[PDB]
Amino acid sequence: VQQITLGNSTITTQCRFYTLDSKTWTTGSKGWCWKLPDALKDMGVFGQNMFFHSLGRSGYTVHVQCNATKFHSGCLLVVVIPEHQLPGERGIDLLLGNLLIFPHQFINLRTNNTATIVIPYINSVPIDSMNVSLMVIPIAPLTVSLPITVTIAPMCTEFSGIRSKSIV
Amino acid sequence: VQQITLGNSTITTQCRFYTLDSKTWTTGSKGWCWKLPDALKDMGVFGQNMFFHSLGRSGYTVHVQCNATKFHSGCLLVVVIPEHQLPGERGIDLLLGNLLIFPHQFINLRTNNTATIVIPYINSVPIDSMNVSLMVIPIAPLTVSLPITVTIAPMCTEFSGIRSKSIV
Amino acid sequence: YTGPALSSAKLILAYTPPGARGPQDRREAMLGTHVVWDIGLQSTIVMTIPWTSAGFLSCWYQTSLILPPQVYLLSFISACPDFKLRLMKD
Amino acid sequence: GSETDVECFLGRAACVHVTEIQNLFNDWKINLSSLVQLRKKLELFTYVRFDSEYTILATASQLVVQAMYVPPGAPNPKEWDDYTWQSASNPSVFFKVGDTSRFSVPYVGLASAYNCNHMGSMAFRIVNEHTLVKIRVYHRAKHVEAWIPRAPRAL
Amino acid sequence: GSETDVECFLGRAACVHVTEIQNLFNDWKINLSSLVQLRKKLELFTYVRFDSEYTILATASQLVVQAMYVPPGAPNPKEWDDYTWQSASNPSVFFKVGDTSRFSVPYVGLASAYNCNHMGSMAFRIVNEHTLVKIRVYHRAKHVEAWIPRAPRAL
Repeated sequence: VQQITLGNSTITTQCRFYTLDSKTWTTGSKGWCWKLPDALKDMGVFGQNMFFHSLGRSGYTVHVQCNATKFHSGCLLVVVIPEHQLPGERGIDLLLGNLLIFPHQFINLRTNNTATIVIPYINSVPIDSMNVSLMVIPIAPLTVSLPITVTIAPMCTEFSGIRSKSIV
Repeated sequence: VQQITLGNSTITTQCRFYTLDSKTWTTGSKGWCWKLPDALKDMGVFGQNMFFHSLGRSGYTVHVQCNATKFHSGCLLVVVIPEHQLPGERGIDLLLGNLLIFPHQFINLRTNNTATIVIPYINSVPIDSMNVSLMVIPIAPLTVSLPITVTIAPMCTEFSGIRSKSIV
Repeated sequence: YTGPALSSAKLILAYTPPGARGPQDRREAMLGTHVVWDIGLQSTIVMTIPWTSAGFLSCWYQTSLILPPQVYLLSFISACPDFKLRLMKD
Repeated sequence: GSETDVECFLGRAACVHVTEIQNLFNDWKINLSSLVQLRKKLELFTYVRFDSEYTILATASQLVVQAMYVPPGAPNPKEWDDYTWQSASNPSVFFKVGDTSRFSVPYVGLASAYNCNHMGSMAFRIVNEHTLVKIRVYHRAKHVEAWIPRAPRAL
Repeated sequence: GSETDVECFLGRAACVHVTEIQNLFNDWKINLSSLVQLRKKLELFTYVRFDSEYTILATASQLVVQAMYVPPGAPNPKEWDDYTWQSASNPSVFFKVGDTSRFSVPYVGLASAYNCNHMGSMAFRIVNEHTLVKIRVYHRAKHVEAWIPRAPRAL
């Protein structure tokens, strides 16, 4: 219904949930950018498996929710770019019209306050050393700041068999 | 046959094998003593689970093997005492006739060089905070030093469900 | 092993997978992939390295050599039938 | 609507490299990023898998040409009396000056597609011993497969 | 795994002999031991049986070329006005300078395979009477059969 529980975590919105630090959307902010899995390199048990195993493979489900009242205006564009080119769990605090080609889900405070994106593993090799970058851009400015919460759930994750192989 | 492989480990004798430091049986040594699981508190992945989980429960299989030629004399008594009373992976370098009441397996260099003891979980409670002590006593003195290797395999091990429970 | 038949020791043959750093202690070696090998009991030990496309491989003394009243190991290499060879060179 | 197919849109012969030899040699590391009219159409896809057809045109001004292909990870020639030219492993084509040669390298990569990536290199010499020749190589992408459309580059 | 086959590993065209004629002649006794990159791969087998394909390339510098094959046990030409050149028994090919000829000698031996062995000889002349031509012969081993793997040579 509205209480998705995954592993030892529980979230309310409409394999565990890692909630990154809540960002403050002020009227002059350009947006934010989080490379994956780099945003989870320090994130408990995932950060340990990611460092310990030489190669890995993971999908992600990103829930971006902006807790606010029904009085605020403005809209954010949450877009995931595969293989973005020229930070940790703190992200990168910051043509645009063409970014809609990439999987996206506009949040518009007038109508919506949540966006959910299921990201599959996208690479030119089946397994790789631990790739995609999530960006949150405020398009229409905020008229009354408002908190932005990013929740990443890595799912369907596999890692290499080496260091666990017996030589007999 | 003679190559028991358990997990990422392989041993030759006649869930993983933890081989403690090899002790030198000189002609004047009184023996050694290793409390379990205290001998494994610093032993990789077991030491991590043992510290991380508040309560636990484990059985053990101890293989004591003394690599030597067919020219040496003497015999060791390998005995496991449940709840022994008045160290780490280094053990405690040290009436006796009655110790045969406890599960034991004399190694006698004339005939044998290996002893295997399967220890079940023995306690007055079904689960407990991480109990038994293995002792190796040279009874007949060694006549020509000889190395003593202790290998502990914790098996049928369970740990508490707390810290992994969802509150929903 | 080529030493005399009465000699004995326990040698640990540890495999470190590709991407990791080689061990600098018997504990590091024993904690990772490894085969404890009693030289007296078995003259020959055959390992099979996992699939690779390189890793490190080392051997450590668990017990000192019990020489009867220097000796040598001979090491051999080959490839399993799953080994491929793709592009020609000069 | 056959002109919107990716074999029609990307699979057409353009001039990728133009060099000049003397009677000594020139080697070009294959990079389709050098031609901005082919790179602008190819860099709107992340990954792309394609075989290739190289048609080399040689013209003289004031003879035989040895255009040798070099597989990825193999050394390039450094002089005009090197041993790489005589080496059997690296393919080569010997054609007269004024006409054109044509060969077809298969998809040479390490990953299942190129990400806009070692395609190899071509080395060119004129074999006669003891005139300036202009070499134009035309590349055509074959059996193309594309997989993630990107935003087109504006700058 | 087609590149580990012995027709793929040994059966590829390399430059085995390079000579120069004048407008007089040159004869080369066929020996694939002259090219150390082909000998290093061929001398890891004791016995080897293979037919052959010779592709001769002639280039001029400052015309017709008579590249005549000579079967094992037959005399070689000693001048440029000898009778061996006019002899019917020994095969020959007449091609213009600048392009290339191609022929295919069968397995010519006395034993059932060569042991790394009389392959014969090729003689080269230019036919015009009253310029320096460079001849490059490329040999390709065909239908190869190998039979005793040896230790590879280190020195």
